[PDB]
Amino acid sequence: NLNGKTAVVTGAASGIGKEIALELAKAGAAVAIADLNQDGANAVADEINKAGGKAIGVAMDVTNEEAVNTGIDKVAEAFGSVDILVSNAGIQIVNPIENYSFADWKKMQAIHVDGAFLTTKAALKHMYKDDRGGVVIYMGSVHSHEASPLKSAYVTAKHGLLGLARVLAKEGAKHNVRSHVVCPGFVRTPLVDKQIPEQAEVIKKVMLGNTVDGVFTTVQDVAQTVLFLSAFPSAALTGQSFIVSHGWFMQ
Amino acid sequence: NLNGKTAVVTGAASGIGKEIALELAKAGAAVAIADLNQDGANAVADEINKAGGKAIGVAMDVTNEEAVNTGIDKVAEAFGSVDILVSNAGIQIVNPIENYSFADWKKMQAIHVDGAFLTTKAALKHMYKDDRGGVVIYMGSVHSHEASPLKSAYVTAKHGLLGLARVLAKEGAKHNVRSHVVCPGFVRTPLVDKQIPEQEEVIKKVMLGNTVDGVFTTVQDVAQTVLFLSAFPSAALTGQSFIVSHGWFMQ
Amino acid sequence: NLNGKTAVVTGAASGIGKEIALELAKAGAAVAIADLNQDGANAVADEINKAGGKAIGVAMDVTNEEAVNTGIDKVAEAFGSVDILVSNAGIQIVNPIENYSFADWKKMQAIHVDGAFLTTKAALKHMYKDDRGGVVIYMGSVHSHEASPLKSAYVTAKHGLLGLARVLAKEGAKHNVRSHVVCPGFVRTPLVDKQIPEQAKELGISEEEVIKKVMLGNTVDGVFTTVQDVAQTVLFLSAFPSAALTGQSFIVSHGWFMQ
Amino acid sequence: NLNGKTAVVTGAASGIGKEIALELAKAGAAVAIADLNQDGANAVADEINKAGGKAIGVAMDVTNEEAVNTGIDKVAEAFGSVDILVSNAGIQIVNPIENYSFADWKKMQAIHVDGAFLTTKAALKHMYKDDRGGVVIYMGSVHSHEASPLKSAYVTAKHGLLGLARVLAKEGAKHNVRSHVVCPGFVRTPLVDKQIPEQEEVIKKVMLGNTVDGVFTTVQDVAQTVLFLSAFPSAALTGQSFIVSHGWFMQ
Ligand SMILES: NC(=O)c1ccc[n+]([C@@H]2O[C@H](COP(=O)([O-])OP(=O)(O)OC[C@H]3O[C@@H](n4cnc5c(N)ncnc54)[C@H](O)[C@@H]3O)[C@@H](O)[C@H]2O)c1
Ligand SMILES: NC(=O)c1ccc[n+]([C@@H]2O[C@H](COP(=O)([O-])OP(=O)(O)OC[C@H]3O[C@@H](n4cnc5c(N)ncnc54)[C@H](O)[C@@H]3O)[C@@H](O)[C@H]2O)c1
Ligand SMILES: NC(=O)c1ccc[n+]([C@@H]2O[C@H](COP(=O)([O-])OP(=O)(O)OC[C@H]3O[C@@H](n4cnc5c(N)ncnc54)[C@H](O)[C@@H]3O)[C@@H](O)[C@H]2O)c1
Ligand SMILES: NC(=O)c1ccc[n+]([C@@H]2O[C@H](COP(=O)([O-])OP(=O)(O)OC[C@H]3O[C@@H](n4cnc5c(N)ncnc54)[C@H](O)[C@@H]3O)[C@@H](O)[C@H]2O)c1
Repeated sequence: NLNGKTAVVTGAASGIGKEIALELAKAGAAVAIADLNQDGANAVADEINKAGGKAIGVAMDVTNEEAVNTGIDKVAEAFGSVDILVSNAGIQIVNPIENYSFADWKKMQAIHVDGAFLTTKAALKHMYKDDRGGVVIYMGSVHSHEASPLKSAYVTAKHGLLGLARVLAKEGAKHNVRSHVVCPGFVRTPLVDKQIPEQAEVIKKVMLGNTVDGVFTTVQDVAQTVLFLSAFPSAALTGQSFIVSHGWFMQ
Repeated sequence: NLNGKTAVVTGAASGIGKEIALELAKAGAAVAIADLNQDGANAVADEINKAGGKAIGVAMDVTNEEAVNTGIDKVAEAFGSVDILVSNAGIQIVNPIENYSFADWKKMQAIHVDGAFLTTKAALKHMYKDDRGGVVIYMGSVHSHEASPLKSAYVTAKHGLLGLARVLAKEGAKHNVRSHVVCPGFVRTPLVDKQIPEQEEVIKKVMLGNTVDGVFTTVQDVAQTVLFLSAFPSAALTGQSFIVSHGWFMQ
Repeated sequence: NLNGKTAVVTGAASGIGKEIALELAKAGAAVAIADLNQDGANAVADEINKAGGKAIGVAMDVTNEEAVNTGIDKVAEAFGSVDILVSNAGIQIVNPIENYSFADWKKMQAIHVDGAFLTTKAALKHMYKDDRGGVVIYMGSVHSHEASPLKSAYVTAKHGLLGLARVLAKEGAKHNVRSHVVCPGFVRTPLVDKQIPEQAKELGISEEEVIKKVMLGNTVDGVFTTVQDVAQTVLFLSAFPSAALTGQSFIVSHGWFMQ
Repeated sequence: NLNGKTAVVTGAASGIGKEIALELAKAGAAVAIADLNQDGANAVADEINKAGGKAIGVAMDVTNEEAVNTGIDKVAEAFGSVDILVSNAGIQIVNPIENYSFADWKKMQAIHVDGAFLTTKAALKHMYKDDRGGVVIYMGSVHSHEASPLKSAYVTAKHGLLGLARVLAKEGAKHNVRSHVVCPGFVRTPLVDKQIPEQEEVIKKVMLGNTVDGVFTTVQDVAQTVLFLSAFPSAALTGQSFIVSHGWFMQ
């Protein structure tokens, strides 16, 4: 139960972030949907508010320090606190290393890694006040732990998020701030639903051959894990990553 | 919510297992407490039954194949299924390697490793029937992932449990069986009580000095994690270990 | 270079252990080949001696405490010390967990895990003497770190060896003893050259497809690990001038499982 | 035996990189000393040339794409190939996350992570030619695997390097290119030598308390591990990281 808590989810206009925001709101949290896509952010907030929850849409480029600061402070002013941060905005750009654009490389690191750093820095200024505390969750991937070809930038970024979370777990403990990384496997999306006919079988072998059961991870799987971490009564799980992938990479 | 589910918890006359049995029963599971200490198992069962739950005590030396098979079959006949196995019974025997008796070594592997193997094998015969499925949770340790001196036998066995669980995740998938390993940090139980005199200085420094916050893990921390895994709606977390240790070893 | 050092390699009558013994001896170590197969152990020792090295064969069941203690003390009396222990004897027995024989389970843990414990403890009695020191290497597997179906006993044992080695690294430090685990991918030993036509027939696919897709599908390059790959890693660990690598495992698998 | 091989070591005007360059040269490789500090790079090269080896100094800001491309092409021009890349240049900047400068954050990412990416990409243009092959080694840290407070930027970067190396191992294999990450523990440097009297107690407790033996890692430890990887006869070790830390973090 998260009644009375406040959450900000970046990238929540779509996909995994959207489901996380809907389920945190369903659990009683007030939720700020932060996204580059301001229209989509407002659509999610207006869905939560029409269901009886409390939500705001926040226009936020997570690569832009001042926009991140302004958006996080806006959440704290609207809701009174920033108790849960889910750093989730992301994109994918594929190429082999020898033809990988350096501009693409930096954009990938800025969205995935700098966005996590910047939103964490802005949130901690609130969570640390009077040691109120907080939960900070980064959206990793099985690619935080394992590589695939053509994804050097993404894999590098998702690996780096583990390091940031592990430092935060150490620094944040004295202020009652916990850190975690959630690492989904392959989530079936509308784009995946178009590739399955295109690529062709593809499901169980090409896409999910590295799972134990050939089953896609769902946005519900991810959000339920986020809610469990967000509501956990102690700091016992701080610093840990959680692989939600149907057995693709086991630790 | 575990209404309609059946669970066997080995080692549940005491400590971590006892809390797991009580919390599983409060969630609506019928619970079999299986323990070398049959009187203690009966006492936990009586506590559950007096509170409105459903439980039985089972005599079970988990090193003894007949006792394991008889006990699991008893649960299945009493409750109709064996849906959740928590393999938790364990002891600690401390000595440097050069003074570690081979008798102690084998006893440690028999209780920790053979006990997990024997109880899993017996439970799978029930869980695999008509692919009913199941959840198998091994009680590991931060010592499944990291070593301490004087604990060669224990650390070896706790490391071995990860291997068994990861194989079960692969084998069990086609029968809807999941596997997990829970890895607590220090928890105040008789297993800890018996060590400290041999070794508040040992507690705050030697033990809790590995955590980020200086806090013992509680039996509630562990049981809440077991309940989360037990109720999870898909197999997305299968094969994974969960470190519940307040930041002692981060993966 | 290992001149003046003594090494004991268990399971070295054949395969990976045999190659480790030959390369340790070529580097200057006096090598004892400890194996259930006494003729095969004497054969490897004689191959070393004829090439100008120094070696003996030692009959040893690594599951038996008396045999291990007697054999290790024999090496110490023959060569003067026991500086390097390579715990390598193994066995594979496959079955799904729900039909895994407990007799076979106990045999798998006795050979892999008890063998490592017993030989380690016997060797420490010499290595700890006057804090002389030593290097203890366990032969693990990619299956020390990752699972495959039907191999519960093997995977559990190989995972456990990591734990033993990590404890030894902590306890052994004050006596100048280091520990490591070497983790090969698939190597073309006899038991494996048998697996390949057997798996081909059973899976109904070509032999090349068993190699490239089933056995080596998780490597980056489709290449078997060689006995030379493993032995050169053991040589490097054995001669390393400091304890900097103690407690670590080394995956020698052409990219199957990366840490 | 690296006779006839060519190597480039970034950051090799000083410290770990310098010892690596000296030992690669002593093993018979031609060595380019790439460093921001051109004075120091020329000095190491001159040390090598006076001892009978072959070396060049290369002024190279590893954060700058043009400087990296021009520098690596100069090595291939001078020596005929680029067979070994050691990506080693680094810097450390400490601060808690909530006070951390984004300017420092970006500098840390640029040197540690962008430098690895840019030097790798430039080297592959040469190593992939006719599948000649190559060895690419990133200098990580125990902080590639484990966190310390105040080092968020550094720990994040060093964790990210594992991801990049793991992708390179998969992509490079078809071209005979291997990747590794070498992870030194605490290396005693002149700066360390003036902190011990500032703080044989600070050594074994504050600095080396997390080692098993209280021994500093040496530059020789690191360079010997680099030489072993550089001469390995097969790709068997590709994608792996090597912890050279006297037991601080065990995998
Ligand atoms: N989909 C999967 O299979 C999968 C698997 C593992 C991990 N992940 C991770 O989960 C997270 C969410 O992924 P998704 O699949 O739901 O993606 P998505 O494309 O559905 O949603 C991504 C959202 O991020 C927003 N965004 C992009 N750049 C932004 C920026 N600069 N500032 C703010 N918002 C920005 C987009 O506008 C969009 O709303 C990502 O971090 C992704 O790497 C996804
Ligand atoms: N307490 C901790 O700090 C800690 C930390 C991490 C992991 N663990 C693990 O948690 C598990 C539970 O330990 P605990 O701390 O609750 O200890 P505990 O001593 O309170 O309970 C252990 C129980 O196991 C039973 N048992 C012992 N040998 C048995 C056998 N042969 N067959 C059946 N039952 C047997 C005992 O009778 C007892 O009821 C163990 O596996 C332990 O290794 C404990
Ligand atoms: N072959 C592979 O593909 C592979 C891959 C990774 C790891 N490994 C491991 O490497 C090691 C060697 O592998 P391998 O295939 O060369 O051989 P192996 O595992 O089949 O071992 C056979 C050898 O061990 C000896 N041996 C068996 N039981 C013994 C006992 N009780 N006491 C003493 N010696 C005994 C036999 O006489 C024989 O010489 C084993 O630990 C194995 O698990 C093998
Ligand atoms: N010293 C340790 O205890 C330790 C431990 C683990 C890892 N490491 C890593 O080892 C590597 C070497 O570190 P060190 O301790 O030898 O440090 P150092 O200070 O002795 O050497 C750093 C070198 O990098 C160069 N450099 C810095 N910025 C550069 C840039 N933009 N372009 C090119 N060259 C640049 C400097 O000119 C210098 O020669 C680093 O990656 C460091 O993170 C060091």
